[PDB]
Amino acid sequence: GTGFNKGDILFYHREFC
Amino acid sequence: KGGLHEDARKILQYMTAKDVVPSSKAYTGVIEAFGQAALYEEALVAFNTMHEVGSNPSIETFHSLLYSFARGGLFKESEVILSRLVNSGIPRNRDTFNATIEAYKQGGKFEEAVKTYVDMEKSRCDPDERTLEAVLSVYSCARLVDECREQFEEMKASDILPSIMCYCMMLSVYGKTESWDDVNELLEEMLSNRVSNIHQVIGQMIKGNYDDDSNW
Repeated sequence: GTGFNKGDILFYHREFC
Repeated sequence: KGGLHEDARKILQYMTAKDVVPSSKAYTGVIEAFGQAALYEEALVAFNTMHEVGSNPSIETFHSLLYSFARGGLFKESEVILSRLVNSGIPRNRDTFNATIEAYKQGGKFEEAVKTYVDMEKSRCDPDERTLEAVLSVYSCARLVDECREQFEEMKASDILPSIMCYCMMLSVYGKTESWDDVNELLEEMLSNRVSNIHQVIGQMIKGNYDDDSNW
């Protein structure tokens, strides 16, 4: 039954502008 | 200090290759070296990498950038630091004001340069010798003979013995207006100069006395 078959780059690297 | 960016880059790579996270002060020296060589792109990369490794910038780091930008007249980038210093909790010291004047001067903004010196005195502070030299270069650059005279004698009015840089700026403003009388008057002051050797040699070599093989 139901028991069958076991049931961060790109940050701080931006343009200074 | 000596502007050896290549050696500074090799130090940082050596530290990273040994799994060593450089300190916030160590990066500020690298940022300083790039600004000495006008390598703004590599300087701002190191500034960006500081936040990446957690070595957040100190007050000295925001000065390495300001002096680096001041030499090139990048007052747009100087204002970015200034607009960043106010929200970072860092009050404007005297060194920040000197870079602002120097940046505006090299960028050709004469009106905004004197305004910073005008707004500096309102906020008290204490102008140093470079600040007087910073504002003197503004008046010397925009051919202000009478204003430069009032700036110069007040430099010696406090017995400060202004450095050779201020003397060379006086020769410019006198030589720009062809005031040959004042040029000879100031040169004789540098010729004797029993206290400072640098003025005597530099003043002598300007006139051409030291243009010989042995005398160079």
